[PDB]
Amino acid sequence: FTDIPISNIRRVIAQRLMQSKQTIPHYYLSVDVNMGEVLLVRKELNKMLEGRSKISVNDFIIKASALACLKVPEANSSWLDTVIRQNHVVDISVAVSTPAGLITPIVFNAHIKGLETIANDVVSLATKAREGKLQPHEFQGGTFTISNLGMFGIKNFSAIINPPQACILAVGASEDRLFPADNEKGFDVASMMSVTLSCDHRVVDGAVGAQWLAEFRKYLEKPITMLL
Amino acid sequence: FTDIPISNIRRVIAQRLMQSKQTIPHYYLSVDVNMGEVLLVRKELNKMLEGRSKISVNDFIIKASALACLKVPEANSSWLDTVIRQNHVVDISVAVSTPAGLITPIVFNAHIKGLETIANDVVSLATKAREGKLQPHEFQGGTFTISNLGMFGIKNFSAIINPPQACILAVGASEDRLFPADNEKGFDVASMMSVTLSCDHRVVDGAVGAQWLAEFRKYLEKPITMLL
Amino acid sequence: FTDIPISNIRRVIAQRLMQSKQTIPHYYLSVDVNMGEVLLVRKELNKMLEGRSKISVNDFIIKASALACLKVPEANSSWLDTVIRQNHVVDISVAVSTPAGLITPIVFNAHIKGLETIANDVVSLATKAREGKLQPHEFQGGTFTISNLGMFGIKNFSAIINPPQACILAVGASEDRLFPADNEKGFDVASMMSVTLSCDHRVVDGAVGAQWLAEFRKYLEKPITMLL
Amino acid sequence: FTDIPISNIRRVIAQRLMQSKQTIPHYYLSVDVNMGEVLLVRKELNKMLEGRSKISVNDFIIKASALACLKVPEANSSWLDTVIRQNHVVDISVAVSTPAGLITPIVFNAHIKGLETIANDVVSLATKAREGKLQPHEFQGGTFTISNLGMFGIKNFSAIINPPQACILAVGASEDRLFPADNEKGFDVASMMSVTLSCDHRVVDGAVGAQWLAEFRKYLEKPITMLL
Repeated sequence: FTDIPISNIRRVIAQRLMQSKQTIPHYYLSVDVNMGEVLLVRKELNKMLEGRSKISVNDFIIKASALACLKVPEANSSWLDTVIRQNHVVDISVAVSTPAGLITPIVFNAHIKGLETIANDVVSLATKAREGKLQPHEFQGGTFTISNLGMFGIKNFSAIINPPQACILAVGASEDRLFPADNEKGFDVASMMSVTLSCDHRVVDGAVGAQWLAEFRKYLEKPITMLL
Repeated sequence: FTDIPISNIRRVIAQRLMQSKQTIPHYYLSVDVNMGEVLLVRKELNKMLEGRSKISVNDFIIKASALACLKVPEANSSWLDTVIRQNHVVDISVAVSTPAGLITPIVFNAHIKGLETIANDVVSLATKAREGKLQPHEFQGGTFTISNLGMFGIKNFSAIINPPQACILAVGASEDRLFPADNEKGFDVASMMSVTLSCDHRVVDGAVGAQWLAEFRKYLEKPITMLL
Repeated sequence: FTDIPISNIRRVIAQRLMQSKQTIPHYYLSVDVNMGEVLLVRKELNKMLEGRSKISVNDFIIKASALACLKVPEANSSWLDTVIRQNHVVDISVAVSTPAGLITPIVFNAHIKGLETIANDVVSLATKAREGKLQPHEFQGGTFTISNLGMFGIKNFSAIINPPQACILAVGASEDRLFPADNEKGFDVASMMSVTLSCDHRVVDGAVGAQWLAEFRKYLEKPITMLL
Repeated sequence: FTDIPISNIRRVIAQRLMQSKQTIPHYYLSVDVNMGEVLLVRKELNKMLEGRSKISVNDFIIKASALACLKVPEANSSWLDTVIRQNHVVDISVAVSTPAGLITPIVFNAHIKGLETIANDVVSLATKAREGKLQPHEFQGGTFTISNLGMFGIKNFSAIINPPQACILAVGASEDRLFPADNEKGFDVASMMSVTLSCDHRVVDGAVGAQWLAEFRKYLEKPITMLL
């Protein structure tokens, strides 16, 4: 065997994860979201952009998460052992994997930023994270975390809540699945994505988490409804 | 009601599980593996064995897990609060259910043992576990654990990491599922098995766990690649 | 005529060949191996490798020889005039032709090394031999030797046992041959490769040599059996 | 490794092999024998025997070797450094593999013994050799040796001359091969068996060895000619 010394950064991350799993009673809720309309809308938006920017699926996911957080503010809360702080702004931390570990750059005001602005912010913060130039205020804080591992082929997974937040959305890969249809063949093909929200049961109960996931699924399945 | 006294063995097992769940920040990643090629290869190998031995699906799973651990040594590490011990050998603990409880006989050097050797070792250790003659060195230790409940009809499940290891692979049942295909019928039938890897987030982050699962899936979906 | 002085290296090689042919009672056994499945598996493995490495037929031959040596340890012995040293590990010397003569770089632990590892080791040692950078421990020793001359079109040949080993496998070229089959045409085409094992009759008798060749032929004719 | 002590019997056998390969200038000649008529005659003879005895292909081979030795007495000689002893009787040593090694029970007067008598003698001597009950005169001596390894699948092999004899016939496996014919299909299927005669070049030169092999091939290709 080989003993690799633990860095101070890794020790801090491990201590944060220990604190989260010891003080936050996690419980996980998983749903499936149909992504055909999102893919069509994304293709049309990318065609219209004419190479000025590129809209990714994670941008749609971040926007839908911010809007669902607005609709269900309980998922946008924090437990402080005396009061439940209900944040009125949605600062979406985005999990990014770098050679030094996992870091969470924050897209601030994702509930009011547009898809192009969100995409540009995500690209800029990802480049900063990969280059190791992130400032502490750019990754400390936030009210809701999104960790997307679909690019690695994960069907679904359950993540750890980043304190002091109340939820974290774990995003898996999009795969084509067969579904019943009232057609001659008897079936259709739909590109579905499995998302698992890990909730702090002190703040978000089962009904509230389910309502949040339903709102998120509705927003993704009808992208034009993000205009409302 | 009836009060059943707790044996000392059960107390030790419960204390170990408590220690794992309070000191290891578990997080779970699940994927689906196509098992048709493994079934075909296993049938051919069993036919050429002519009754000298019999290879089970768990032997293929153990071999694939050992090779994936070689490819991604982070899943073959341990957290010792000062250094991360990265084991260079793969000793696969295998969960076996006996009337006295759950025990974990260890197949040593599964990364270099062949399928016949793995199958014979598993059969011998399972018989020893069921008849209660396991020596402490034959079930204490290991670097990676595999718990298979597919024989009981479980679709998938999330296990508890056996300390001080960093991961545990939970294997469910293999079932036939319809999938889209470019044929006249529009679909095909493939036997998939869902596997859920529970990882210690202090050692294995999401990207590393996903990479491990991807290598494991590749090894199982093309068995000839285990020759590499 | 022209008198070319004999180098000391050539004198040493010639003296070793004298010692082998004078003290080792060679006897040779030849078989034919069908290589269609080996070629198919090699093509699939190379396509999976995506250019990271390239697997040659000699890698399959080395792996099969190592596994056959495991199954029949008599071919993995050495005569020491008082005891028969039966080596438990398989170090395969590989005959490499360089402008300075014939050299035998050793692939250690070929019985546990995979095909990709064996291929990489063979490529590295061949490059070192061609550049004249081999260290003495990298070509002195070994338990079993493989000399392949199929690249030069040799149908079959009988090699000289490298002392103090007990056997040497001489591999010829692979050619398409017609064989009877139960089809409409009455025949089929198979790529067959002829190998001649030269054995020390003190250690390996005819039945043992034939058993070794049968095991080697089975391993090559069904590559999936190399996983056992 | 493991050092296996050399038994005195093995030392004697090894010393005999040293003496043979050091004092006898071996040279090897190979031919192919069509065995369709031998198989047909053997089937008819076995059906006539009605279970009283069973005739093997090795019995035909022994009879043909004895008759060929009668026709060409040079292969039935011995070099004694002063005279060439030309034996007028044909005592065929037969190579038998036993757990203790290789032994050579002698069928005396095979040139006058019939196929049934030869088969019974071979069976009895093989049983005695396997049970370790052979007397020294039953395996010491002989004028010509036959070593058959076709049962192990060897295509062909070259054996070591047992001193002080002048030749040894190494018999390989019989396989179906396609050969041109003047029929509609353009080919036929024949079961051909390849034999390699190793000759002492002091006694038997190339032309004499070739004549012996031609006589042997004729005798086997037409069994009715064994009556002459």
